[PDB]
Amino acid sequence: MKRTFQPSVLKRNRSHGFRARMATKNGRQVLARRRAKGRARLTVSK
Amino acid sequence: SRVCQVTGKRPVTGNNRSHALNATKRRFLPNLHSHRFWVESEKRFVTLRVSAKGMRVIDKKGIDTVLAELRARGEKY
Amino acid sequence: MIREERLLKVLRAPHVSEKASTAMEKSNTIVLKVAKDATKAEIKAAVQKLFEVEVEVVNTLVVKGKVKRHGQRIGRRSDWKKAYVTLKEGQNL
Amino acid sequence: MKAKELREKSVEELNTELLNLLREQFNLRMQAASGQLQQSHLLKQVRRDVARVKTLLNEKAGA
Amino acid sequence: AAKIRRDDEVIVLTGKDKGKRGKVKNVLSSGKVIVEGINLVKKHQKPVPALNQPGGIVEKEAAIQVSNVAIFNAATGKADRVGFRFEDGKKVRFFKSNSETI
RNA sequence: UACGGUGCUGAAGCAACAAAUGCCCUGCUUCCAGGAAAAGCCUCUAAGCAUCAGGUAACAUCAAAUCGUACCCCAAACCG
RNA sequence: GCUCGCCGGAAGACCAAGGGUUCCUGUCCAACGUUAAUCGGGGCAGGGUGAGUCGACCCCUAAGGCGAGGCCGAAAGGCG
RNA sequence: UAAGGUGAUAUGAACCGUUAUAACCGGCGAUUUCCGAAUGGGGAAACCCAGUGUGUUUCGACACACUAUCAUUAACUGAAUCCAUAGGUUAAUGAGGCGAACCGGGGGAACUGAAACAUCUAAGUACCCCGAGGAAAAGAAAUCAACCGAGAUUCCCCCAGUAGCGGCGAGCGAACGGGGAGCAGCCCAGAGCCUGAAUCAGUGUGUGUGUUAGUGGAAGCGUCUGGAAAGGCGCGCGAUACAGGGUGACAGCCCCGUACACAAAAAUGCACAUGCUGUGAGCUCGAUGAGUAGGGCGGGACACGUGGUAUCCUGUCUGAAUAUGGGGGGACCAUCCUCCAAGGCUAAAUACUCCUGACUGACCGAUAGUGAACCAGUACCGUGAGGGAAAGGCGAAAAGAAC
Repeated sequence: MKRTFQPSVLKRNRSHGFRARMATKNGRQVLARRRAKGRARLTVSK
Repeated sequence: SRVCQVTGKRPVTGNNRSHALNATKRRFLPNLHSHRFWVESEKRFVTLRVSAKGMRVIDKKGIDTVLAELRARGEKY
Repeated sequence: MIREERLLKVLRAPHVSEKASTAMEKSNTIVLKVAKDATKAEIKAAVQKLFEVEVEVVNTLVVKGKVKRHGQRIGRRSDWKKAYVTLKEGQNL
Repeated sequence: MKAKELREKSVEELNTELLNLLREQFNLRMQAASGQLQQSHLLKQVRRDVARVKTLLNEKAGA
Repeated sequence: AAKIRRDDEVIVLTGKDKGKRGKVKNVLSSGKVIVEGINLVKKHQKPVPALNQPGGIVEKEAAIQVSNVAIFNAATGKADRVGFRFEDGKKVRFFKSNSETI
């Protein structure tokens, strides 16, 4: 039936997208914890 | 935050303690009213953010170091 | 005069391909491999400053390297950029 | 210096990035994609010679 | 520095047939040496379908760990030392015994 | 060609009738819930200028990048 | 191949967001795939989608978001 | 610094060296794409698009250069607006983002305890917000102390579980002073005499010795088991060197090493002299920290919780004196002692590890030890914050198995 995931990049890249996460108080902190975890990517949008 | 520019007056630590005897916080602040005045080194009248007694500090304390300290912090007048 | 050439490094392969030897009935235009360093704004007027060629029309195409390499890991075969340039007869390059 | 001061001057070496690129590099361009360039040092011997001048244009020849 | 350098005869204490010695060909930045006449392994290799292969035994000189190899003394059929000390400067081999720096 | 097609060339190519989901139609009538904005676009004028630039009409003529383009597609190429 | 049964406002054909070479050809046997595999959408080697006009961008705007100067908040941050 | 090398998967291919461009190591620089502070102007992570100049030809256009805002300050300009101010256009200096700890200030719980709860406990503890430096912060007595005296501060141990506070419950809890480490103190509201005098900071040099780019370093042979020994047999030898690893079943003498020694354009720790530069000792007179010291109301931090209650602070009203004065000393008063607040700075004895090097563990040795001893925060799961593995070990050795 209907899934809760419905794919669209316009919406997913303004949702969990890097550019406003890199421009907001707590979004900047996700990036700092991910540099500390040592992830290959900081983004989740590609 | 609402602060006095000539005295550096800041928010304070303080409690209710009456009805009840409790250490409950209430947020205590200086009440701002401002003053529009003259300093002879500026070619203009100046409006500066001041609170209670802060205008009476300008009356008889030397302020040229504070007028420079505001500018050393980049604060505007 | 006709732009500065202090940076000029046009072309990367004389190239060999089957669309030039199994469907090429007219010498009009020849296919090349040029990489992500070329554009139809440039390869129409700049190639003549390095090579002795004559060109009247061009095309360019991105050409992705499909998907996957030998593993190791998935990796890439890499995109290689396709170009089509005027020839009209014989060999030019 | 002795013979390195004879007939070569800074204002001629100022154009070396053109004369290397339109000669020494051009004679090697796409020849590995033609099967004519197999000797892996022929490019390596014409690298660095421009970078040497582009450095000496701001770095001095002594202590 | 490798005491056996690169073209010396090494007595090879290893193997069964002690009456034989080898000669150096190359040295690695690892604890390894390539020596001609080290173990005489013939080795056939598993064949390949395509392209011309030389085929048969390769008879190639193999690797040994640098600890197992010392120079042949050319006097009594024993191992010897080379030395690297020279009180005027940089290293030289002198059989740990010569009046000259050779 | 003893054959995968070949690839030059060509006849008839008209009329009624029924209807849009299409066109005249960002038409008309009618209803009352009166149903985005701005730029490109068209004009008026300031500045700018006649060394021209710009405009109208006609003839010539250059490039027009950037990324896209395959395929699945109401699906074993989207999600379960 | 031939004959049979079914859909046919779909079980046909095209498409935007969706994914992105899964297309076309040869080849594979090992892993996979509701049995078995000679088959592949899974593997390997080859072949390929060219633009001023069609898509997106270049230019415009709604709801809204961000924002020098100006303001609020210990502050981060928020308005505008 | 050397006679051999040109990264790894990794083969394959091709060359580069002996003496200066083989390879490469240390220092000081040059160059330093797009996104990211990210900043010419815009953006939905690496894309999109200008402004202002210079130069030049055949001038349907390239090459090269400069450019967020904010703040400080100046220049030029300039609205209402006269003087002026913003606004406009530049320049010089400065913040901005980041790995780690130490560390300064702010906002600040609930859990838990009182064997229920409400002041109190817990606790200025976590989490959060901003942020600086080699350390941060501390700092040169309107201070303690009790009539004897001490004479900035920090750290360590005592002081202490002592005093003091407590729905006097449950509980809380200093400071003075002592021991040790350690030992720089000064300036302005002024300026004459004095003159670079005291005391430190920055930098150069030399001496002594470590560190840094480096690597030379004594002695073992035969024979036996066995695939092969360093074991076993026989006998020696070096030892200011028998640490440990590696090397074919027990190595000081096979190899690396060890002890030991050499190693410097230039930089540096530590000791010690000194060339240069900066600060600038000393004398005397004069002045001296006011809308504040307090007081009132309502509170805070001090161990102290409206008490007999002090100190220090202050939202807010009020407000006094200058040595013939004022503060503090557990209410308050008198006495007496002891200081000079409402102005400004500062040395290191202390703390710590992003990062460079070294030494130690009856440390673990793979259901152990860090999410991982292997292209592991990878594969992979989730819309997302977030979460996230599995396989160590052939043998002396590829000797990797032709025919």
